[PDB]
Amino acid sequence: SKVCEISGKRPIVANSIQRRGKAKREGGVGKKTTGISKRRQYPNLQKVRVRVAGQEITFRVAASHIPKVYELVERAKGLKLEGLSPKEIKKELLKLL
Amino acid sequence: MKVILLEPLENLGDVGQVVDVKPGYARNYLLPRGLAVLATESNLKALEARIRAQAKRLAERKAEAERLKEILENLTLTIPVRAGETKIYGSVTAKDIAEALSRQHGVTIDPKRLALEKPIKELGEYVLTYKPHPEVPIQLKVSVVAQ
RNA sequence: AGCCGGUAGCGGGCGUGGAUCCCUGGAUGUCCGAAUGGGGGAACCCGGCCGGCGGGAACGCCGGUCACCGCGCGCGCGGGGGGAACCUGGGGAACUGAAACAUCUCAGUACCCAGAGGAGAGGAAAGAGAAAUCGACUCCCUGAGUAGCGGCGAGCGA
RNA sequence: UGGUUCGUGGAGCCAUGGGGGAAUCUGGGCGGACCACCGCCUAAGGCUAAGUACUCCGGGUGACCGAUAGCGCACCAGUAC
RNA sequence: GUAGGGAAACCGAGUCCGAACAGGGCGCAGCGGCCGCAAAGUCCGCGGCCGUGGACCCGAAACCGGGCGAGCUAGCCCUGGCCAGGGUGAAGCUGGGGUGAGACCCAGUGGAGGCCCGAACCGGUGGGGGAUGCAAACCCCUCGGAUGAGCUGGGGCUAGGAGUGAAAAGCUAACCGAGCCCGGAGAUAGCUGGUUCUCCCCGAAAUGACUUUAGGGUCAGCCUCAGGCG
RNA sequence: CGUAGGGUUAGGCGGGACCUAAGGUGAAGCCGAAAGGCGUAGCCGAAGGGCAGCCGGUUAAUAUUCCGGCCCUUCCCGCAG
RNA sequence: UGGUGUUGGCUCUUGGUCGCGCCUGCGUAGGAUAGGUGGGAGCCUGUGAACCCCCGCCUCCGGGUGGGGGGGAGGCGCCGGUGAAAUACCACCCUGGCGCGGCUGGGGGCCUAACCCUCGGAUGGGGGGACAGCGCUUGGCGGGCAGUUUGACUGGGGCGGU
RNA sequence: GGGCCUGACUGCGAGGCCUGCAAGCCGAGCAGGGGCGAAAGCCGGGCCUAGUGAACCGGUGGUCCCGUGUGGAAGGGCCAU
Ligand SMILES: [Mg+2]
Ligand SMILES: [Mg+2]
Ligand SMILES: [Mg+2]
Ligand SMILES: [Mg+2]
Ligand SMILES: [Mg+2]
Ligand SMILES: [Mg+2]
Ligand SMILES: [Mg+2]
Ligand SMILES: [Mg+2]
Ligand SMILES: [Mg+2]
Ligand SMILES: [Mg+2]
Ligand SMILES: [Mg+2]
Ligand SMILES: [Mg+2]
Ligand SMILES: [Mg+2]
Ligand SMILES: [Mg+2]
Ligand SMILES: [Mg+2]
Ligand SMILES: [Mg+2]
Ligand SMILES: [Mg+2]
Ligand SMILES: [Mg+2]
Ligand SMILES: [Mg+2]
Ligand SMILES: [Mg+2]
Ligand SMILES: [Mg+2]
Ligand SMILES: [Mg+2]
Ligand SMILES: [Mg+2]
Ligand SMILES: [Mg+2]
Ligand SMILES: [Mg+2]
Ligand SMILES: [Mg+2]
Ligand SMILES: [Mg+2]
Ligand SMILES: [Mg+2]
Ligand SMILES: [Mg+2]
Ligand SMILES: [Mg+2]
Ligand SMILES: [Mg+2]
Ligand SMILES: [Mg+2]
Ligand SMILES: [Mg+2]
Ligand SMILES: [Mg+2]
Ligand SMILES: [Mg+2]
Ligand SMILES: [Mg+2]
Ligand SMILES: [Mg+2]
Ligand SMILES: [Mg+2]
Ligand SMILES: [Mg+2]
Ligand SMILES: [Mg+2]
Ligand SMILES: [Mg+2]
Ligand SMILES: [Mg+2]
Ligand SMILES: [Mg+2]
Ligand SMILES: [Mg+2]
Ligand SMILES: [Mg+2]
Ligand SMILES: [Mg+2]
Ligand SMILES: [Mg+2]
Ligand SMILES: [Mg+2]
Ligand SMILES: [Mg+2]
Ligand SMILES: [Mg+2]
Ligand SMILES: [Mg+2]
Ligand SMILES: [Mg+2]
Ligand SMILES: [Mg+2]
Ligand SMILES: [Mg+2]
Ligand SMILES: [Mg+2]
Ligand SMILES: [Mg+2]
Ligand SMILES: [Mg+2]
Ligand SMILES: [Mg+2]
Ligand SMILES: [Mg+2]
Ligand SMILES: [Mg+2]
Ligand SMILES: [Mg+2]
Ligand SMILES: [Mg+2]
Ligand SMILES: [Mg+2]
Ligand SMILES: [Mg+2]
Ligand SMILES: [Mg+2]
Ligand SMILES: [Mg+2]
Ligand SMILES: [Mg+2]
Ligand SMILES: [Mg+2]
Ligand SMILES: [Mg+2]
Ligand SMILES: [Mg+2]
Ligand SMILES: [Mg+2]
Ligand SMILES: [Mg+2]
Ligand SMILES: [Mg+2]
Ligand SMILES: [Mg+2]
Ligand SMILES: [Mg+2]
Ligand SMILES: [Mg+2]
Ligand SMILES: [Mg+2]
Ligand SMILES: [Mg+2]
Ligand SMILES: [Mg+2]
Ligand SMILES: [Mg+2]
Ligand SMILES: [Mg+2]
Ligand SMILES: [Mg+2]
Ligand SMILES: [Mg+2]
Ligand SMILES: [Mg+2]
Ligand SMILES: [Mg+2]
Ligand SMILES: [Mg+2]
Ligand SMILES: [Mg+2]
Ligand SMILES: [Mg+2]
Ligand SMILES: [Mg+2]
Ligand SMILES: [Mg+2]
Ligand SMILES: [Mg+2]
Ligand SMILES: [Mg+2]
Ligand SMILES: [Mg+2]
Ligand SMILES: [Mg+2]
Ligand SMILES: [Mg+2]
Ligand SMILES: [Mg+2]
Ligand SMILES: [Mg+2]
Ligand SMILES: [Mg+2]
Ligand SMILES: [Mg+2]
Ligand SMILES: [Mg+2]
Ligand SMILES: [Mg+2]
Ligand SMILES: [Mg+2]
Ligand SMILES: [Mg+2]
Ligand SMILES: [Mg+2]
Ligand SMILES: [Mg+2]
Ligand SMILES: [Mg+2]
Ligand SMILES: [Mg+2]
Ligand SMILES: [Mg+2]
Ligand SMILES: [Mg+2]
Ligand SMILES: [Mg+2]
Ligand SMILES: [Mg+2]
Ligand SMILES: [Mg+2]
Ligand SMILES: [Mg+2]
Ligand SMILES: [Mg+2]
Ligand SMILES: [Mg+2]
Ligand SMILES: [Mg+2]
Ligand SMILES: [Mg+2]
Ligand SMILES: [Mg+2]
Ligand SMILES: [Mg+2]
Ligand SMILES: [Mg+2]
Ligand SMILES: [Mg+2]
Ligand SMILES: [Mg+2]
Ligand SMILES: [Mg+2]
Ligand SMILES: [Mg+2]
Ligand SMILES: [Mg+2]
Ligand SMILES: [Mg+2]
Ligand SMILES: [Mg+2]
Ligand SMILES: [Mg+2]
Ligand SMILES: [Mg+2]
Ligand SMILES: [Mg+2]
Ligand SMILES: [Mg+2]
Ligand SMILES: [Mg+2]
Ligand SMILES: [Mg+2]
Ligand SMILES: [Mg+2]
Ligand SMILES: [Mg+2]
Ligand SMILES: [Mg+2]
Ligand SMILES: [Mg+2]
Ligand SMILES: [Mg+2]
Ligand SMILES: [Mg+2]
Ligand SMILES: [Mg+2]
Ligand SMILES: [Mg+2]
Ligand SMILES: [Mg+2]
Ligand SMILES: [Mg+2]
Ligand SMILES: [Mg+2]
Ligand SMILES: [Mg+2]
Ligand SMILES: [Mg+2]
Ligand SMILES: [Mg+2]
Ligand SMILES: [Mg+2]
Ligand SMILES: [Mg+2]
Ligand SMILES: [Mg+2]
Ligand SMILES: [Mg+2]
Ligand SMILES: [Mg+2]
Ligand SMILES: [Mg+2]
Ligand SMILES: [Mg+2]
Ligand SMILES: [Mg+2]
Ligand SMILES: [Mg+2]
Ligand SMILES: [Mg+2]
Ligand SMILES: [Mg+2]
Ligand SMILES: [Mg+2]
Ligand SMILES: [Mg+2]
Ligand SMILES: [Mg+2]
Ligand SMILES: [Mg+2]
Ligand SMILES: [Mg+2]
Ligand SMILES: [Mg+2]
Ligand SMILES: [Mg+2]
Ligand SMILES: [Mg+2]
Ligand SMILES: [Mg+2]
Ligand SMILES: [Mg+2]
Ligand SMILES: [Mg+2]
Ligand SMILES: [Mg+2]
Ligand SMILES: [Mg+2]
Ligand SMILES: [Mg+2]
Ligand SMILES: [Mg+2]
Ligand SMILES: [Mg+2]
Ligand SMILES: [Mg+2]
Ligand SMILES: [Mg+2]
Ligand SMILES: [Mg+2]
Ligand SMILES: [Mg+2]
Ligand SMILES: [Mg+2]
Ligand SMILES: [Mg+2]
Ligand SMILES: [Mg+2]
Ligand SMILES: [Mg+2]
Ligand SMILES: [Mg+2]
Ligand SMILES: [Mg+2]
Ligand SMILES: [Mg+2]
Ligand SMILES: [Mg+2]
Ligand SMILES: [Mg+2]
Ligand SMILES: [Mg+2]
Ligand SMILES: [Mg+2]
Ligand SMILES: [Mg+2]
Ligand SMILES: [Mg+2]
Ligand SMILES: [Mg+2]
Ligand SMILES: [Mg+2]
Ligand SMILES: [Mg+2]
Ligand SMILES: [Mg+2]
Ligand SMILES: [Mg+2]
Ligand SMILES: [Mg+2]
Ligand SMILES: [Mg+2]
Ligand SMILES: [Mg+2]
Ligand SMILES: [Mg+2]
Ligand SMILES: [Mg+2]
Ligand SMILES: [Mg+2]
Ligand SMILES: [Mg+2]
Ligand SMILES: [Mg+2]
Ligand SMILES: [Mg+2]
Ligand SMILES: [Mg+2]
Ligand SMILES: [Mg+2]
Ligand SMILES: [Mg+2]
Ligand SMILES: [Mg+2]
Repeated sequence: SKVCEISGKRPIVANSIQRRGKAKREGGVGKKTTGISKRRQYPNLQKVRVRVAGQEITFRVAASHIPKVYELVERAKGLKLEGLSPKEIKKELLKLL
Repeated sequence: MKVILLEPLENLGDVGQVVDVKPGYARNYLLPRGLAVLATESNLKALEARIRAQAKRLAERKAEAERLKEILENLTLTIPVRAGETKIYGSVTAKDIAEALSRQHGVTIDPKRLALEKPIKELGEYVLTYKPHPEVPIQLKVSVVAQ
């Protein structure tokens, strides 16, 4: 439940629409809405842990952007990263986005 | 998911070969154990360049040999040794043939590379193989003579 | 050419060597407040380091400096908080109307939040939509209560 | 799912939470399901004055009020209480 | 506005239904002497009434949003404090007795307990008084508990469809079957109330039909004005 | 009550420059559309812990505070062991 | 609660499926067990015939096919019998079935490395483990909660009646 | 009671009954194509007055009217139910 560190995907609000009845396209009289109420749709967030520069960095990321973390690791080889803290590494990585 | 193997691997494939695995396998095993890498464009380029570079240095050697077949195979190495009738007092070693080959003819060679089991102990005409590269075996005809 | 605020009086002064007064700039600006050395029941309390004062080491006072976060190579730059309406964005009701009520309405309104600024938003076509056409966006008039949408109801409305 | 006049409708368009997942102009999106034809346009980076809104503030003007009016307050009022 | 008719294609003083040149629906057609005059229509003003707005004014009980409250009260948490005096006399222990050893009995000692009586303290039983009070819950007499599930100071935490509740829908700041403040907000009120100078003319209804209608409406009836007819 | 003038004196009393309790806050860290909610350490937080003053005299009005008598605490410096 | 993401390795067993190897097909009739439709007038043999015996395998009870050994230079065809179609030999493809394989769907076992727990120690150990959790979606249960509805006439209203 | 039959019509419809509306009712006559009758003529269900339900939404048959740049298509209109 929250924000993709990579895509920025964030919880959104959606309606949940409840319907009863037979569709017109199937010869029915039509659909009637028996309810509309708000709900949230969350990103499929998951944890991704990666060693980069001998440190363990972890990302909270939508499943859709799981490959985007590894691509960031690749692009990180060109960086003086050794000896920085994991907060600092993650910043350099994110900055590559 | 396509990866490039970094090692030979039991019923998967051979080093440098590109195979297709389930992303879980790549992400959570192969990559973290250094056993493979993502088949990205940016490192497919690199594999291409490694295949390139190896094949440069292979055929470059298979010329340095082949061209050394040209300098030998067109000469006879004549070695005078003190000997009576047909049996030599001392002997002609590989280390000798090599030291001989530089002094006349010019070519410098590695004794150890030459295929001579026991030091030659009789006068005569000998045909001796060099092997400066497997697949490129050379004929060094050596005439060992008296005086 | 008077003046020492409303404000007279006591008691004293100032102004043609130009006062009071008005405008601009500067100086001073206790403490609290974002409040930022630390603490705290705002306006109180308690410290570290450098410098000074006193007889001054204890004690006290005076000047300077010390929060946190971001960005850039300890140091630089920036942020923080406020503002009547206006503005964008993130969230977002109900009464009520439907002469009952649930879809629908009220309304993306009230309100909470974040952010901006003297405006904000939008903006230079992966547009429009039938013209062989136009030519970013914004804003006004009109198109039009049209086209449509609608328990095809109440109404809504390009 | 939301946005649009569009409430599931023949429902396209714009947007996007989930899954799948391309291509580089012989590419792609669009003209209201879909198909063909004929056209229009170039997505997935950013900025951009002015014409627009408001009125704490200053000024001008009222077929505006005149102390029960007009701002809650003409007065030491967001006060006394 | 100058053309209508048709769901439409479409035709047009016509058009639609129809086989119809039938029948029908809905449509089409100034005065005077070329001049004036009036007129379709349309624009502006004025007035009546209608629609949308809070729409004649005042009035709910309620509903929703955002805040403010546990200095009252309820529970819990931390830390302290208080409980005169008197009475009853558990276990145990010691000794005596008993027995094979025991159980057990007796005495003394002992000092237990949501034990007893009763102040402080905490209550609030019955009665009387008070009743524009001394008091928006008091006073007098009486009465319950009073080492306990006791009482109490200070410091804290939990709140609105929420808390808290030895439970009474109790209490959450003197009215709680859903707190208070401000806001939506001028909610809505088919109900009740109120609606302000003068003169002149006319002058009703309380029925019918239908109505989640019946003390509310729509149409008709009945009143009134303007124009026309006669 | 109106007007005016005077009146509250501390190293030892109480609180602070000491400690921690509930709770609160909160490096690290965790969570949540925003606002924000949590959170071992630490910090704050007392009517609990800790810490050195008793008797008398004096003023219209203060007194363990002024005075008098007898006692005491910490801190700085020094000397000696 | 199904599907799907996060979500992986190995194995066994079943099911679908292609890609091969295959074997396989029994009406009157016709020698004999004739799957189709072509190519077909020849094919086979020291890459040892006619036939004698032992094993598998289907078995319409007559065989078919698959192996082993002698024998080791023979056998079927076109014709003709013949039936809708007829014979050796080569294909394109079916009925059913088998063993390798691809690819999968379901179950079972195991693994570890995602993910979860845990360990004075932590680029690690231990435990669970691709489950659980968590995202999207499916259907269900659901006064725990929410918004509401719950007619009129009526010798008051309800009950009855309408 | 019997014979032949399907007028238990299609296109309309002068004029009325009733009546707040909307409904309900009766209907001569002309045209098309019929039935019965020699003909006059009768027949647009039933001696009559009850046997019923507006709109909205939708189904089916027909029509070929609209078809979102164009041809179709989706979907609708219209007649019948
Ligand atoms: Mg749903
Ligand atoms: Mg449908
Ligand atoms: Mg249909
Ligand atoms: Mg609907
Ligand atoms: Mg992971
Ligand atoms: Mg996705
Ligand atoms: Mg994906
Ligand atoms: Mg003065
Ligand atoms: Mg004087
Ligand atoms: Mg003077
Ligand atoms: Mg001057
Ligand atoms: Mg100044
Ligand atoms: Mg000062
Ligand atoms: Mg300050
Ligand atoms: Mg401070
Ligand atoms: Mg602070
Ligand atoms: Mg300082
Ligand atoms: Mg100093
Ligand atoms: Mg001095
Ligand atoms: Mg000093
Ligand atoms: Mg200072
Ligand atoms: Mg800010
Ligand atoms: Mg600002
Ligand atoms: Mg918004
Ligand atoms: Mg936001
Ligand atoms: Mg929103
Ligand atoms: Mg809400
Ligand atoms: Mg509502
Ligand atoms: Mg309202
Ligand atoms: Mg209305
Ligand atoms: Mg209503
Ligand atoms: Mg109503
Ligand atoms: Mg109601
Ligand atoms: Mg409603
Ligand atoms: Mg309204
Ligand atoms: Mg709306
Ligand atoms: Mg908003
Ligand atoms: Mg507003
Ligand atoms: Mg701001
Ligand atoms: Mg401007
Ligand atoms: Mg601008
Ligand atoms: Mg801008
Ligand atoms: Mg551009
Ligand atoms: Mg118009
Ligand atoms: Mg709307
Ligand atoms: Mg979609
Ligand atoms: Mg919508
Ligand atoms: Mg529709
Ligand atoms: Mg749509
Ligand atoms: Mg998406
Ligand atoms: Mg193209
Ligand atoms: Mg293309
Ligand atoms: Mg597109
Ligand atoms: Mg599209
Ligand atoms: Mg399209
Ligand atoms: Mg287009
Ligand atoms: Mg275009
Ligand atoms: Mg912009
Ligand atoms: Mg400009
Ligand atoms: Mg502008
Ligand atoms: Mg202006
Ligand atoms: Mg002004
Ligand atoms: Mg005046
Ligand atoms: Mg007055
Ligand atoms: Mg006033
Ligand atoms: Mg007056
Ligand atoms: Mg004012
Ligand atoms: Mg006033
Ligand atoms: Mg006043
Ligand atoms: Mg005042
Ligand atoms: Mg006509
Ligand atoms: Mg005129
Ligand atoms: Mg006119
Ligand atoms: Mg009217
Ligand atoms: Mg209004
Ligand atoms: Mg009004
Ligand atoms: Mg009105
Ligand atoms: Mg009201
Ligand atoms: Mg109330
Ligand atoms: Mg309610
Ligand atoms: Mg409610
Ligand atoms: Mg509220
Ligand atoms: Mg609230
Ligand atoms: Mg309390
Ligand atoms: Mg209390
Ligand atoms: Mg205690
Ligand atoms: Mg007691
Ligand atoms: Mg006692
Ligand atoms: Mg006692
Ligand atoms: Mg004892
Ligand atoms: Mg005894
Ligand atoms: Mg005893
Ligand atoms: Mg005793
Ligand atoms: Mg006792
Ligand atoms: Mg007792
Ligand atoms: Mg007692
Ligand atoms: Mg007493
Ligand atoms: Mg006492
Ligand atoms: Mg009390
Ligand atoms: Mg009580
Ligand atoms: Mg009593
Ligand atoms: Mg009594
Ligand atoms: Mg009483
Ligand atoms: Mg009484
Ligand atoms: Mg009484
Ligand atoms: Mg009373
Ligand atoms: Mg009493
Ligand atoms: Mg008593
Ligand atoms: Mg008593
Ligand atoms: Mg008693
Ligand atoms: Mg008791
Ligand atoms: Mg007692
Ligand atoms: Mg007692
Ligand atoms: Mg008791
Ligand atoms: Mg107790
Ligand atoms: Mg206590
Ligand atoms: Mg207490
Ligand atoms: Mg307290
Ligand atoms: Mg307390
Ligand atoms: Mg609590
Ligand atoms: Mg609370
Ligand atoms: Mg609160
Ligand atoms: Mg409430
Ligand atoms: Mg509750
Ligand atoms: Mg209780
Ligand atoms: Mg209150
Ligand atoms: Mg209260
Ligand atoms: Mg109360
Ligand atoms: Mg009460
Ligand atoms: Mg309530
Ligand atoms: Mg409520
Ligand atoms: Mg407010
Ligand atoms: Mg409102
Ligand atoms: Mg209102
Ligand atoms: Mg109401
Ligand atoms: Mg009412
Ligand atoms: Mg009035
Ligand atoms: Mg009269
Ligand atoms: Mg009546
Ligand atoms: Mg009616
Ligand atoms: Mg009725
Ligand atoms: Mg009704
Ligand atoms: Mg009524
Ligand atoms: Mg009327
Ligand atoms: Mg009359
Ligand atoms: Mg009239
Ligand atoms: Mg008249
Ligand atoms: Mg006095
Ligand atoms: Mg002293
Ligand atoms: Mg100090
Ligand atoms: Mg402290
Ligand atoms: Mg502390
Ligand atoms: Mg906190
Ligand atoms: Mg804590
Ligand atoms: Mg401290
Ligand atoms: Mg203390
Ligand atoms: Mg103490
Ligand atoms: Mg102290
Ligand atoms: Mg002390
Ligand atoms: Mg003492
Ligand atoms: Mg005194
Ligand atoms: Mg004094
Ligand atoms: Mg003294
Ligand atoms: Mg010393
Ligand atoms: Mg589910
Ligand atoms: Mg799964
Ligand atoms: Mg296992
Ligand atoms: Mg394991
Ligand atoms: Mg593990
Ligand atoms: Mg296990
Ligand atoms: Mg799972
Ligand atoms: Mg998760
Ligand atoms: Mg699904
Ligand atoms: Mg569901
Ligand atoms: Mg309920
Ligand atoms: Mg239910
Ligand atoms: Mg409830
Ligand atoms: Mg409602
Ligand atoms: Mg109902
Ligand atoms: Mg009802
Ligand atoms: Mg009734
Ligand atoms: Mg009755
Ligand atoms: Mg009645
Ligand atoms: Mg009656
Ligand atoms: Mg009666
Ligand atoms: Mg009566
Ligand atoms: Mg009844
Ligand atoms: Mg006939
Ligand atoms: Mg008629
Ligand atoms: Mg009628
Ligand atoms: Mg006839
Ligand atoms: Mg006829
Ligand atoms: Mg005839
Ligand atoms: Mg007739
Ligand atoms: Mg009959
Ligand atoms: Mg009948
Ligand atoms: Mg009828
Ligand atoms: Mg309806
Ligand atoms: Mg209806
Ligand atoms: Mg329909
Ligand atoms: Mg078209
Ligand atoms: Mg057409
Ligand atoms: Mg189109
Ligand atoms: Mg075509
Ligand atoms: Mg066409
Ligand atoms: Mg067709
Ligand atoms: Mg059609
Ligand atoms: Mg049709
Ligand atoms: Mg019809």
